[PDB]
Amino acid sequence: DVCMDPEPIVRIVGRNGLCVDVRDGRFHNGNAIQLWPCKSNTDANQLWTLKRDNTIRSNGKCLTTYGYSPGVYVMIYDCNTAATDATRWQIWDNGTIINPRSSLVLAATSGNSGTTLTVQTNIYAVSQGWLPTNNTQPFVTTIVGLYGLCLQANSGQVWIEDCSSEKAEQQWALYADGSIRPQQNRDNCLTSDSNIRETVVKILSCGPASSGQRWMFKNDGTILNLYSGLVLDVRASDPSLKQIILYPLHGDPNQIWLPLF
Amino acid sequence: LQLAESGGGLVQAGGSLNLSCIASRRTLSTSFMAWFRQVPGKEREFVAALRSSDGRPYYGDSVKGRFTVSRDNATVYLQMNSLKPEDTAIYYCALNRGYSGTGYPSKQYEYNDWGQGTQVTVSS
Amino acid sequence: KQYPIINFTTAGATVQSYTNFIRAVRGRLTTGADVRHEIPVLPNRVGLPINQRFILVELSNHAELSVTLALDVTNAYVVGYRAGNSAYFFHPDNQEDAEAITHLFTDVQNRYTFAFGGNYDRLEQLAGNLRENIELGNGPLEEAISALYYYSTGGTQLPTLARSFIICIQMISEAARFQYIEGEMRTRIRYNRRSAPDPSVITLENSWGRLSTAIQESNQGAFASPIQLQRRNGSKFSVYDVSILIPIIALMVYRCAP
Ligand SMILES: *[C@@H]1O[C@H](CO)[C@@H](O[C@@H]2O[C@H](CO)[C@@H](O[C@@H]3O[C@H](CO)[C@@H](O)[C@H](O)[C@@H]3O)[C@H](O)[C@H]2NC(C)=O)[C@H](O[C@@H]2O[C@@H](C)[C@@H](O)[C@@H](O)[C@@H]2O)[C@H]1NC(C)=O
Ligand SMILES: *[C@@H]1O[C@H](CO)[C@@H](O[C@@H]2O[C@H](CO)[C@@H](O[C@@H]3O[C@H](CO)[C@@H](O)[C@H](O)[C@@H]3O)[C@H](O)[C@H]2NC(C)=O)[C@H](O)[C@H]1NC(C)=O
Ligand SMILES: *[C@@H]1O[C@H](CO)[C@@H](O[C@@H]2O[C@H](CO)[C@@H](O[C@@H]3O[C@H](CO)[C@@H](O)[C@H](O)[C@@H]3O)[C@H](O)[C@H]2NC(C)=O)[C@H](O)[C@H]1NC(C)=O
Ligand SMILES: [Cl-]
Ligand SMILES: [Cl-]
Ligand SMILES: [Cl-]
Ligand SMILES: [Cl-]
Ligand SMILES: [Cl-]
Ligand SMILES: [Cl-]
Ligand SMILES: [Cl-]
Repeated sequence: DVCMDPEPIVRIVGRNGLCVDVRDGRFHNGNAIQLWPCKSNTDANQLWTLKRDNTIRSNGKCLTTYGYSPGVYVMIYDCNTAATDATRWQIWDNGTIINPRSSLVLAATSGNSGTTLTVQTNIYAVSQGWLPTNNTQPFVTTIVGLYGLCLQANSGQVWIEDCSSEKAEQQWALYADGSIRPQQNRDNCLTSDSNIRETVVKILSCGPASSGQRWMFKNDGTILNLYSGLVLDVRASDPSLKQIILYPLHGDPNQIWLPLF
Repeated sequence: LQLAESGGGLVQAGGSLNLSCIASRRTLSTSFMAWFRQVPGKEREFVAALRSSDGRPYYGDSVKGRFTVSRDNATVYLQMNSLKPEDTAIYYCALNRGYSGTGYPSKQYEYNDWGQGTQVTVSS
Repeated sequence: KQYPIINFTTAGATVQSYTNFIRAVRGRLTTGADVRHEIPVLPNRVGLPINQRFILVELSNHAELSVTLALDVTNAYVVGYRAGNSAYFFHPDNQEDAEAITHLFTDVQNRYTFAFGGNYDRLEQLAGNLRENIELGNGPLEEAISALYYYSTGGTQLPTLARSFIICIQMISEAARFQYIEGEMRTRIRYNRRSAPDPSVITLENSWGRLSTAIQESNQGAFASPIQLQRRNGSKFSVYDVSILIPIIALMVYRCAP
C-alpha cells in the first residue's frame, strides 16, 4: 500500500536565509532565478510547487538549468518546451538540490540579494544548501553536548560551557543553507578551516559560504560536516581544552549533541 | 561506610603518582566523589571531583591540567603528573550525597564522608 | 519462548545506564531496515507475526521491586505489564489486538483488562493531573515502579496507578520515540532533578502520529501541510520539512509502503 506523493507549495530558502525568486515576478522563458529576501505575501514568484514528476514550478513554469556544465545560470522556462532533463531536480535530505542529468547542484555563488542562481559542481558548500519550507526564519536553539554542556561563542572562538538560559552567546541560528550562526552575529558562521581531522572549529565570517561552514544534524546525534565526512567532536572529551574539532565518526559521548529549544 | 585512600608515597619534582579511593560498600545515592588535600596549618583544599551521574570531572585551581580524576567499573582514581614540592600534603577522598542542581560541591564542609588520608611527599 | 527483554534499574542509574537502556529498547523495536528521510520506521502491523509483536521492559528500583512492561513494536507503546503473579492490560482498541495480548505473560496466574486505554487524555483524567503537572525523572520512575508493583497486592489506588503509567510511558515509550525526549530524561538524571515536561515535550508526544504521517507522505521531505510544535517556553512554530526533525525523532509508526 504505497505512500501518497503530494505536491507541496513552499518557498525554497538558501544562502544567508534568502529565497529562490523568479526575478521581478516576470515569467517569460529564460528569465533568471535569483536570491531575494523572502516575502510574506502570496506572490507566485517565490512559491514553488514540488511536482510529482520531479519538476519545481512557479506560476506553472519550471525551474530550469540553462545547461549541463558548471557555472551556467538557472531560469524559469515553459515546462513542455524546455529540454525535459533540464527541468528535473531531486531534493536531498542533506539540503542539496541536484539536477540528475548533469549531477550539478543548485547554487548561489554570491550571498547578495539579486544574485543569479547557477548550477555548480557539488562540494556541499553553504552556497549549495537549501530547504523547502514556508519558514523564513532560522531555527534558534541551544546546542547541548558532552556532560550536558552548551556550545558557546566568544568572538571568534567556540567551546562548550555550563548552560545558562540567560546567555545569548549560547543561542544558535540554524539557517536553511546548513550554516550554524551565533545568534548575536548572524553574519558569522561555525567554520572549520579545512576538511581534515583535528582542525579546531571557529566562528568566522559567512562570506565564503564554504564546505567548511555547512553542517547537518544527523539522526544519531552527531553534527556532520557533509563535505569532509567528519563530525563535531569535543577534543579529547575534555571541555577544559575549549576546543571543538572535526574528527572521524565514532559516536562516543563527546560527539553527541542535541538541539534544545 | 568507609573510604580508604591508597597510592601516596615519595617522589621527586616532576614525578607522578596515582591515588585510589575504594569504598567498603557501594551505595547508589552518591552524587559526587572528591579529592582534597591538607598541609599543616592550612584548611583543606579542593583538588578534584567527579559527578556520579555522568562522570564529569572538576579540578581545583592549583592543579593546572596536571591531574586526572576518573572512575572505573566497580573505585575512583587521581592521576597526578608533573608534581611540584607545593603538592606535598595529606590527600583525602570524600563523598557527597543528595546533591541536586547544575553546579558541584567543592568545599570541605559539603562532603560528609571522608577517608583517613594518604601522605604525598614530593622531593626537591 | 519469550519475547526479548530489556532491563533498567533506577538504583544507581546514570546518564550512561539510561542511554544504554533506551538504545537497547530501540534496537529491539525495529531492525532499522526501513529508514525514511534518515528516520527508522517501526514494523508494519499488517502481517506482523505474533511472535514478533511485543518486547518486554523489566524495571527494577532501589526498593528491590520489579515490574515488566510490555511494549507493542508497531508503535513503541506500553500495552500492559506484569507484577509478580498478575498481569494488567490497557483496554484493546480492536478484536485483533485483544487476541494479540493473550500471548503476553502466558504463565501468569491472574489477568485483568482495564476499562481505559493508555491514551494520555484518560490517564490524566484518572490521575487527576495533566502531564504538565506530573514530574518525570529517576525519582518519579522509582516511585512509579513501586506503585505498579503494589497495585497487584491492593496497595495502590487508581489515580496513583494512572500517574505511574504516565511516568513510565513518557520515560520509556516517548524517549524511545524521540531523541529529544530521551535527552530530557538524561538531563533530569544528570542533575538529579525531577520536573514535569515542558510544552516542547508534551507537543512532541501529541504530534508523533502526525509527524510519522507527514514524513512518510512527504515529497522528498517537504510536508503537504505544516505540523505545529512548541518551544520550551510555550511559543508556537510550524515545521514544513523533515530536516529539523531528523535529530528530534528516532522512530516512526509505519504509515505506508515505499
Ligand atoms: C535483561 O536481563 C535478563 C536476565 O539477566 C537477560 O537474559 C539473560 O541473558 C543471559 C546472557 O546475557 C543468559 O545467561 C547466559 O547464558 C549463556 C548460554 O550460553 C551462558 O554462556 C552465560 O554464562 C549465561 O548463563 C540468561 O539465560 C538470560 N536470562 C533469561 C533469558 O531469563 C537479558 O539478556 C537478553 O536476553 C537473553 C535471552 C539474550 O538474548 C541476551 O543476549 C539478551 O541481551 C537482559 N537484556 C538485555 C537487553 O541485556
Ligand atoms: C546527500 O544525500 C544523498 C541522497 O540521499 C546521498 O547520496 C546517496 O547516498 C547513498 C548512500 O551512500 C547512495 O546509495 C547507493 O545507491 C546506489 C544505487 O541505489 C548503489 O549502487 C549503492 O550500493 C549505494 O547503496 C546513493 O546512490 C546516493 N545517491 C542518491 C541519488 O541517492 C549523499 O551521499 C548525501 N551526501 C552526504 C555527504 O551524505
Ligand atoms: C506555504 O505558503 C503558501 C502561501 O500561502 C501556501 O500556498 C497555498 O496553499 C493553499 C493550500 O495548499 C492553496 O489553496 C488551494 O488552491 C487549490 C487550487 O484551486 C484548491 O484546489 C485547494 O482546495 C486549496 O484551496 C493556495 O492556492 C496556495 N497559495 C498560493 C499558491 O499562493 C502553502 O500551502 C504553504 N505550504 C505548506 C506546505 O503549508
Ligand atoms: Cl510575466
Ligand atoms: Cl537535452
Ligand atoms: Cl543584500
Ligand atoms: Cl564554576
Ligand atoms: Cl599514611
Ligand atoms: Cl478498570
Ligand atoms: Cl493538572
